[PDB]
Amino acid sequence: MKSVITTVVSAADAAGRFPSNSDLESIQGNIQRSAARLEAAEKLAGNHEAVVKEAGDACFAKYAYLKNPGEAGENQEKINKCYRDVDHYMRLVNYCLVVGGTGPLDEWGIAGAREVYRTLNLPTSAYVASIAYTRDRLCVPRDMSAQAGVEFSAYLDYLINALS
Amino acid sequence: RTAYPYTGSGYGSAGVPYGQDTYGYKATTAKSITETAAQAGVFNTFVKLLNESGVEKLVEQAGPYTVFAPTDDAFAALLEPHSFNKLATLLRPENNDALRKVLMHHVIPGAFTSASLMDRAVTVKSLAGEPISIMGLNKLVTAGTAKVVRADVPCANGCIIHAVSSVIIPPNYVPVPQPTKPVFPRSVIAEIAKLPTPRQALGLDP
Amino acid sequence: MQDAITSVINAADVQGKYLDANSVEKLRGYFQTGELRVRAAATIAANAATIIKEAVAKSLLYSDITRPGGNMYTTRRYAACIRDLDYYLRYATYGMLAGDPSILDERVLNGLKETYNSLGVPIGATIQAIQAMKEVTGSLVGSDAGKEMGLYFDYICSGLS
Amino acid sequence: MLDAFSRVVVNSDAKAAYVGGSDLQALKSFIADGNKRLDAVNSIVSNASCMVSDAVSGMICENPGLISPGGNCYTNRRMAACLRDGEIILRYVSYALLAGDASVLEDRCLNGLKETYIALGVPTNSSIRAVSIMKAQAVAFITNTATERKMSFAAGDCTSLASEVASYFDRVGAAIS
Amino acid sequence: MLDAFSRVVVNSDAKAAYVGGSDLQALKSFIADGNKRLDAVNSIVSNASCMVSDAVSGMICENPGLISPGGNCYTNRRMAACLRDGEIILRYVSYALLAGDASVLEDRCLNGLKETYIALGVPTNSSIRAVSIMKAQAVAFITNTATERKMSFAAGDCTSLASEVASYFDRVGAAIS
Amino acid sequence: MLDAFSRVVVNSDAKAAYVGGSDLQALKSFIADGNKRLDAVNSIVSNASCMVSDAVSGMICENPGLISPGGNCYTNRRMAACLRDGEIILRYVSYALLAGDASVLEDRCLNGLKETYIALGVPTNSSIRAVSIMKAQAVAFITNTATERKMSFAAGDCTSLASEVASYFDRVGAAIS
Amino acid sequence: KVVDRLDSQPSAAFEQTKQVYTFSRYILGPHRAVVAPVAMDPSEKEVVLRAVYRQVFGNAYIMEEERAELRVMESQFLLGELSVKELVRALAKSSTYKVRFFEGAVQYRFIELCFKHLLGRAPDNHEEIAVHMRKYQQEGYDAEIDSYLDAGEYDNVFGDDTVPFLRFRGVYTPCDSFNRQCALQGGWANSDKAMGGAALSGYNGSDGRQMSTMIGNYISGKPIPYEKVAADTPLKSTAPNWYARPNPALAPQPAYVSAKEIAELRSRVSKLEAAWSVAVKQSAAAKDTVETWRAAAKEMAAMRGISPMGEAYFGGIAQKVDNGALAQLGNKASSYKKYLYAIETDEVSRLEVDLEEAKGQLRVLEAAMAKSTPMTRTAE
Ligand SMILES: *C(=C)C1=C(C)[C@@H](Cc2[nH]c(/C=C3N=C(/C=C4\NC(=O)[C@H](C)[C@H]4CC)C(C)=C\3CCC(=O)O)c(CCC(=O)O)c2C)NC1=O
Ligand SMILES: *[C@@H](C)[C@H]1/C(=C/C2=NC(=C\c3[nH]c(C[C@H]4NC(=O)C(C=C)=C4C)c(C)c3CCC(=O)O)/C(CCC(=O)O)=C2C)NC(=O)[C@@H]1C
Ligand SMILES: *[C@@H](C)[C@H]1/C(=C/C2=NC(=C\c3[nH]c(C[C@H]4NC(=O)C(C=C)=C4C)c(C)c3CCC(=O)O)/C(CCC(=O)O)=C2C)NC(=O)[C@@H]1C
Ligand SMILES: *[C@@H](C)[C@H]1/C(=C/C2=NC(=C\c3[nH]c(C[C@H]4NC(=O)C(C=C)=C4C)c(C)c3CCC(=O)O)/C(CCC(=O)O)=C2C)NC(=O)[C@@H]1C
Ligand SMILES: *[C@H](C)[C@H]1/C(=C/C2=NC(=C\c3[nH]c(C[C@H]4NC(=O)C(C=C)=C4C)c(C)c3CCC(=O)O)/C(CCC(=O)O)=C2C)NC(=O)[C@@H]1C
Ligand SMILES: *[C@H](C)[C@H]1/C(=C/C2=NC(=C\c3[nH]c(C[C@H]4NC(=O)C(C=C)=C4C)c(C)c3CCC(=O)O)/C(CCC(=O)O)=C2C)NC(=O)[C@@H]1C
Ligand SMILES: *[C@H](C)[C@H]1/C(=C/C2=NC(=C\c3[nH]c(C[C@H]4NC(=O)C(C=C)=C4C)c(C)c3CCC(=O)O)/C(CCC(=O)O)=C2C)NC(=O)[C@@H]1C
Ligand SMILES: *[C@H](C)[C@H]1/C(=C/C2=NC(=C\c3[nH]c(C[C@H]4NC(=O)C(C=C)=C4C)c(C)c3CCC(=O)O)/C(CCC(=O)O)=C2C)NC(=O)[C@@H]1C
Ligand SMILES: C=CC1=C(C)[C@@H](Cc2[nH]c(/C=C3N=C(/C=C4\NC(=O)[C@H](C)[C@H]4CC)C(C)=C\3CCC(=O)O)c(CCC(=O)O)c2C)NC1=O
Ligand SMILES: C=CC1=C(C)[C@@H](Cc2[nH]c(/C=C3N=C(/C=C4\NC(=O)[C@H](C)[C@H]4CC)C(C)=C\3CCC(=O)O)c(CCC(=O)O)c2C)NC1=O
Ligand SMILES: C=CC1=C(C)[C@@H](Cc2[nH]c(/C=C3N=C(/C=C4\NC(=O)[C@H](C)[C@H]4CC)C(C)=C\3CCC(=O)O)c(CCC(=O)O)c2C)NC1=O
Ligand SMILES: C=CC1=C(C)[C@@H](Cc2[nH]c(/C=C3N=C(/C=C4\NC(=O)[C@H](C)[C@H]4CC)C(C)=C\3CCC(=O)O)c(CCC(=O)O)c2C)NC1=O
Ligand SMILES: C=CC1=C(C)[C@@H](Cc2[nH]c(/C=C3N=C(/C=C4\NC(=O)[C@H](C)[C@H]4CC)C(C)=C\3CCC(=O)O)c(CCC(=O)O)c2C)NC1=O
Ligand SMILES: CCC1=C(C)/C(=C/C2=NC(=C\c3[nH]c(/C=C4\NC(=O)[C@H](C)[C@H]4CC)c(C)c3CCC(=O)O)/C(CCC(=O)O)=C2C)NC1=O
Repeated sequence: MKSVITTVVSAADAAGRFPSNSDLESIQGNIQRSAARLEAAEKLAGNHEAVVKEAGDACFAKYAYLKNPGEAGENQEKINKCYRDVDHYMRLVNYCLVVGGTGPLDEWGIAGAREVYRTLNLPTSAYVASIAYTRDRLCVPRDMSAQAGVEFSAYLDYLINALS
Repeated sequence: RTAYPYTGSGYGSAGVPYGQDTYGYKATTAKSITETAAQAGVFNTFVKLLNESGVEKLVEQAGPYTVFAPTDDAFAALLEPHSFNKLATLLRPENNDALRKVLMHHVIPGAFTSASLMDRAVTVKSLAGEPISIMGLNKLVTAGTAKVVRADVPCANGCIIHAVSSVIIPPNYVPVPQPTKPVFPRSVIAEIAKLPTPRQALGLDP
Repeated sequence: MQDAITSVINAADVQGKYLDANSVEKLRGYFQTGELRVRAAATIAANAATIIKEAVAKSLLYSDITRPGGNMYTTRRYAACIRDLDYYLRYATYGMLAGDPSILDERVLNGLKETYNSLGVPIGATIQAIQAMKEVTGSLVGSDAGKEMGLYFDYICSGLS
Repeated sequence: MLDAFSRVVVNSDAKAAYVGGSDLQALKSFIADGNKRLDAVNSIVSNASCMVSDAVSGMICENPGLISPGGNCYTNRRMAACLRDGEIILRYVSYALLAGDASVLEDRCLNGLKETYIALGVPTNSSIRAVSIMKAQAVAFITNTATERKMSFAAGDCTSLASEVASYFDRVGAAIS
Repeated sequence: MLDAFSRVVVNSDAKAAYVGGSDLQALKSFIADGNKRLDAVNSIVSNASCMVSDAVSGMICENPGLISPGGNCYTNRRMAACLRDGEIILRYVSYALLAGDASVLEDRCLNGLKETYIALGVPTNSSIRAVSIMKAQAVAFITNTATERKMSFAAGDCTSLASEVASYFDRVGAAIS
Repeated sequence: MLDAFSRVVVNSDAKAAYVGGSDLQALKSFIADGNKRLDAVNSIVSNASCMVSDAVSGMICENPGLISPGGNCYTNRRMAACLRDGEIILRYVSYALLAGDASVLEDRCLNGLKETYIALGVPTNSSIRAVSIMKAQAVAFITNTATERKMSFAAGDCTSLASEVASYFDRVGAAIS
Repeated sequence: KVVDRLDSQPSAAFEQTKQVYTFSRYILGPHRAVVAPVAMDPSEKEVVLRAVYRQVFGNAYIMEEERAELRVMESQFLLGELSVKELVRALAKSSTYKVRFFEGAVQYRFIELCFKHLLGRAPDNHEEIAVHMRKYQQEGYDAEIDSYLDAGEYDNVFGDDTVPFLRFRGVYTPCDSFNRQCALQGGWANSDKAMGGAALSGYNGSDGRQMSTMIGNYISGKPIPYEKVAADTPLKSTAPNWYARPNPALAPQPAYVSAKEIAELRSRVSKLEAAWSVAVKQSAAAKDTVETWRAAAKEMAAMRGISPMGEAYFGGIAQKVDNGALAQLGNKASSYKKYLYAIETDEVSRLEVDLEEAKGQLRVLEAAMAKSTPMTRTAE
């Protein structure tokens, strides 16, 4: 993936050097910033089904044309496969907060998404109106801490920047 | 019309007897660790050592074990220059306690199968008392320095047997030294000639 | 069965020794976290019905398994389905209290893999249903209480595969 | 490649789960002992240049035909390459101790090592012992029981890190065995 | 290897302490010259990685149609495998010297070897040469009359051990001839 | 690649000996006859353009099924591509005659020529008549026993150099079979 | 239309990386494009120079005694008039390159190494190999290095400032040529001195034959065996570290196989793939119990609507109707979560997963049965 550890061992191994002193120093910053972003991953693990439900019908209230026959919401089977996709993107953000960097969202959630959304005619504005809704629902002392809400809303904006 | 039917008789059934033969609780066909190894004909050296060392008494217990018995080619691979230096003194008829600690390192408590070790690194403590590492990554199961060749052989008391390509040495294993003759101090004056005095300890003398 | 207290008494008695300093340290590790298990053990016993109802519907409810010809099709097969999941949840609660999974090997995993293979029960689906039962039970007792809880759910799934 | 934090992500992905209550607790104790891990990696990269000559020359004294004519460590270029592959193995085991997971050993250190030794003619019995001697050195430097060099640490035990680095020096000692 | 001699089990809960009812009279009487015997075997396993490497190289310069193109040792899969067979042939002979019988040599190495080479087209008349080269190194390394390596043994006599390993090598050079 | 002088180097190093007064008597006669080798090799290059048309057109009138449709030099492409290898066989024994050794011969010319001809399906008996017809003309030029064309030399024994290249065409036939 | 241009074409003006590299194995491992920037620090001129000696020498190890012949052309790069494509031209024309990969190599092995080193591309078909042989015989070694680099392919792929890398192109023009690349870059811990036998054939590591295997696969168009693509491979250096349920990894060939356990395994794959053909056909129409009533249950529920959420009093009590898109259909959170558990719950996917676990075990149990006469057997 792309973590703090994987970048300092792959830049070292490209050079041929042991773990140097600037390497172990960067892994200390993984120890300080840990409990902020391990506090937002646990808030997402125990409350995701209430987030995904509220983030999913924001997609269909905003664009109600999707439920027409012909579009990507024409029956109950495609609608379930819509809320499923929001729960995939929300689960990868929980995986990014646990790893430390944008490892899981790159290789599992972005790398090819520009292609599979063009052939299947899935509108991508409908994807980002679900992610931007959850970024704007974050009440930063109520939902989590203030530093967890930075780490949470960073990968939320990283994803909107990649789909838009 | 299906793929995986369900067993049972009467209404709401599929046509398959209970337990596939009307035997809900089947009897054990597998045999003990010591005799399932003697039957294969490749654990010849291993089982013979368990009987001569006395470790055979606990390999037959009901406790779920995970044995890593070495093939007869593994015991014949100890003729390497390096590994011979460590174990060549175990051939002496008086070093039986050292042989028991080297053998009991292969009996792991618990039933670790080759499929449960897939992409998992596990650390446990042998019946000798030392920690051992077991990890199967990329379908390459290795117990310490073993790299298992034959994955699974089910045995009597829910135990498992694996065949390894080498002999696993315990971590804190010190080879027992060769037998030596006792040496005594030739002269007693030369004993005193090597003891420092208080004057030498203070620096007032050479 | 032997709990964390009995397991250290066993290690000492086989040597003929009294309880030394290394033994008294393991005993304080159990007592210090003891009233946390008693609190988590009562929270799961109260939410046992919902921990199973949400794990089943999320995991194997509208699956081919409940359709005609699969396992758990008839009402008895369905009732034996949810009767097994409560067995695991009730025994994993016994292990978290005692702090030692010895009770799971004698009364749960006692040759349960052969019984499921003979009957034709899908082992792959039961392991994912127990896993689904770990994500709902963990959101109830928290992370610190879920650490010892999830330690035994993986013991059943690992001893089942 | 993976580390300890991403290894529990791909095992939670195999169950379509969120890394949640009891799955995060083992990672919060990976950072609670995260300074002993940095203190243990520093013991090995300090003495690394003398770790690979304490081991390679300790293999020559046990199997003395390696420097006999026709042997594998016979010329200077063959001896220079053995010390060059001696430290390249210790370099990857140090990444595995730093990352907390043996993915880098499987993905790129051992990816063809048994195949490339038989294709060259390296005796695989002796090259276990060059890796097996480095295991004795590294658990002496982590538990601070080297009999000719001591380093200054805080009080406590590093018994668990000494066994984990022992697990990487015989995953290499078994993937060419 | 560790079945070559006998041991005495002296502790209860063993069943060989009491109910063995039997002693290995031929393996307890075999430790009579066992100290001289272990020095003969250690003389070979300390020299083994040069004995096989000399003998396979000792016949290429004696039959240079082997690493000729089309010869049986030209490609890389076959050069390594001929090196593997000498390491195995020499290793079984050492076991027979240790246990004092040709049983493990006739069962685990020679039982089904003559047919295999003529099934693979392996030239045998150059293969009996490499054994008869390895036989001469074994009788020098046991009588300690080798040229460029000597060892420190107890003063005595190791004949009747060098003729015994002289029998195990033409036992190989006749079972496949 | 090697030569005749470096042949005794790798052999004496293999048993770790000084190249001394025994093994130098062959090389001292090799340098003394090496002047006749210098006006031996010059016969081959002066005729090598004409020699292949003298020796591959004897291959197509000893077996004229190859110029048929379906024959393996039918096309204008394949008649050139046999002339393309009509002389590369000569170019790497000219390298081996000037060097006194065939280490450069069987390392760029016969290093998988048998498997190339089987995978191509080149008829492997006409190829031996693409080497032996060169042989009856190459030593005819070396011994100055050509009928039509004569070259100026000085008299003396030249038959060991005609024989040393007659050994260098038998390596071709014994490999591509 | 998925891809729009291949990597054999130049990059378009509106992209940073190429499109075919974005979902390939390029993103997953060390075989990427290292570029030299405009103004280079002397510490980051080593990061470009260590990557050249990785590729162009193919993980050979240049000692410092033999890196001394390269200091003339190193310094001409460190100055900055030799671009990366001109440094590799002089490095191929060197002496330490011709000793390693030319002066003991069969002509097939030298071309397939030049295809691996100069291009990121195992040799594609046979007449491309033949035309590159047919310059060296006519023009010598010198102009033949200008064949690989002074054509359209090097400029479109690497330009003049990227170091060569093993390309994971996406689209392969034969699909066999993906196998050649994996058989030629065979391992992170490998090098062409080992794979070509150039250390064991010679004397003390020198004077080696650089002989090739897989020569016949060039002439006769024949696939590479799957073991040489899955056990010692760039796909293990660029391993995605997924959960894959048909795990592609080659298990070790076991000692102690027996023809009994091969016959039970060979039979049970015929029980599974016959069952798969009769279960795939059964599915897509009558698999679903609640599907024939869907049009009757969809015509019954289409009345009693409450626009200002909080209607449906049902007496005087209040009911909390929500108008979400999911819950209007009567669905829960477990309605979209069921798509994730269809691996140990579906009957069509359980068959196919259980089928390919068995042909995985059968492909390595059969190949271990390819061994012969002096084999010691077992009792399971
Ligand atoms: C080429 C044609 C050629 C050789 C290559 C070389 C090989 C060779 N060696 C012998 C005899 C011996 N070889 C021995 C081996 C070694 N001596 C050592 O000290 C090291 C450890 C080891 C080699 C690395 C020994 C001990 C002998 C016995 C003679 C002695 O006293 O040294 C032979 C056969 C001769 C015979 O069997 O009598 C060969 C072919 N010699 C070559 O001619
Ligand atoms: C609903 C709010 C969405 C919407 C979603 C649809 N997605 C459909 C198919 C689909 N989606 C993905 C990407 C998804 N799968 C993953 O595994 C991950 C990450 C791990 C993600 C983000 C894929 C790969 C596919 C195809 C396979 C599949 O069915 O899952 C889909 C079906 C379209 C069709 O069948 O034609 C829908 C309706 N549609 C919407 O309107 C908004 C954008
Ligand atoms: C086991 C290997 C040793 C041992 C290790 C301990 N180290 C402990 C604390 C510690 N070590 C460091 C330095 C480390 N952190 C970094 O960020 C860097 C470099 C960038 C390094 C080298 C620090 C900062 C600390 C914390 C205490 C401090 O120095 O302020 C430690 C204490 C326990 C704990 O901190 O959790 C132990 C036990 N000690 C041993 O006894 C063996 C030999
Ligand atoms: C049998 C193969 C031949 C034959 C060979 C002899 N050649 C003799 C002498 C000779 N050849 C050359 C020229 C040669 N040396 C060079 O450096 C170069 C090119 C630069 C060439 C072509 C020389 C210089 C000599 C030495 C005599 C001289 O010219 O001063 C020779 C004489 C015996 C001897 O040299 O020991 C013989 C027998 N002679 C034949 O008639 C058949 C064709
Ligand atoms: C034979 C090729 C030698 C030679 C050998 C003799 N060795 C004698 C005694 C001896 N050897 C050892 C080492 C051996 N015993 C072991 O237990 C192990 C491995 C653990 C090994 C390698 C020992 C310990 C002893 C005993 C010390 C002693 O008794 O002095 C020996 C004399 C006793 C006897 O013959 O049984 C001989 C003659 N001597 C030779 O001249 C050739 C070169
Ligand atoms: C030393 C402890 C050994 C020994 C080593 C030799 N290795 C030789 C060549 C060689 N070794 C490697 C291994 C290394 N490279 C890697 O990339 C990795 C993993 C990341 C490892 C472990 C490679 C690739 C090569 C080939 C070098 C090349 O292709 O240029 C070698 C011979 C070198 C030569 O012939 O010039 C030796 C002697 N030999 C020993 O006896 C001890 C046991
Ligand atoms: C070397 C000095 C010979 C020579 C040897 C070759 N043997 C080849 C394969 C092979 N050899 C054996 C017998 C060997 N294996 C054992 O397990 C035991 C003892 C129990 C012995 C003696 C077997 C079973 C095999 C097949 C297994 C395998 O190949 O891995 C071999 C390769 C054959 C080939 O590639 O066609 C060679 C080259 N060949 C020689 O030219 C010299 C005389
Ligand atoms: C889709 C209907 C399949 C499926 C396909 C996957 N293919 C993956 C990689 C891949 N695919 C091909 C086939 C294609 N590419 C070509 O260049 C040519 C011919 C010139 C063909 C037919 C190749 C060669 C490769 C490997 C090359 C590369 O990865 O760059 C792939 C990704 C696997 C991975 O990332 O490890 C998939 C998923 N998979 C399916 O499930 C359906 C059945
Ligand atoms: C993963 C992270 C995560 C979140 C951010 C929240 C997101 C979120 N917030 C609310 C729910 C709420 N959120 C707020 C907060 C606010 N309303 C305002 O007008 C203020 C601008 C703002 C304070 C910052 C309030 C007041 C409610 C209750 C009323 C409501 O639902 O709108 C709900 C409905 C269920 C609930 O009450 O929790 C959800 C899912 N939940 C999560 O699990
Ligand atoms: C034949 C020659 C020969 C050798 C060279 C040594 C080599 C050697 N050293 C150790 C064992 C060790 N080796 C070292 C290595 C070192 N100690 C340091 O502090 C330095 C940094 C570095 C020397 C450069 C260490 C630290 C230990 C652990 C014990 C200790 O020294 O405190 C071991 C394992 C234990 C054993 O088998 O005895 C071996 C084989 N022994 C030999 O028989
Ligand atoms: C498939 C395509 C194809 C071709 C294009 C031809 C081309 C061709 N011609 C000749 C061979 C020949 N070609 C000629 C031709 C000529 N001499 C003259 O005086 C004239 C100028 C000229 C034609 C009028 C002669 C005389 C030979 C005999 C020379 C020899 O065989 O050595 C050969 C050599 C093999 C052989 O002799 O059969 C080939 C390939 N044959 C083919 O199979
Ligand atoms: C480095 C070593 C080296 C060689 C020794 C030669 C030999 C050689 N020739 C061919 C290729 C060929 N070789 C022949 C040769 C013959 N056909 C016959 O009937 C005769 C027996 C024989 C010559 C008289 C022909 C006819 C082809 C062309 C095959 C074709 O075009 O289909 C090839 C395959 C490569 C290719 O086709 O481009 C090679 C390696 N070339 C080399 O590079
Ligand atoms: C089917 C058509 C056909 C042919 C063309 C000839 C070809 C031919 N010539 C020679 C035999 C020879 N061939 C040559 C070659 C040459 N002679 C020279 O003077 C030139 C330099 C060069 C031709 C350019 C030489 C030197 C000899 C030895 C006899 C001699 O010329 O003194 C031989 C072998 C032995 C022999 O038969 O004498 C053959 C097959 N034969 C045939 O059946
Ligand atoms: C206390 C420890 C303990 C356990 C665990 C246990 C299991 C057990 N499960 C059984 C059946 C069963 N088990 C299941 C289970 C499942 N169906 C699925 O789809 C899932 C994969 C899985 C879990 C929900 C089903 C459907 C049956 C009925 C089989 C039948 O009636 O033929 C039976 C047969 C007796 C009966 O019919 O009730 C036993 C004895 N017994 C024990 O004493």
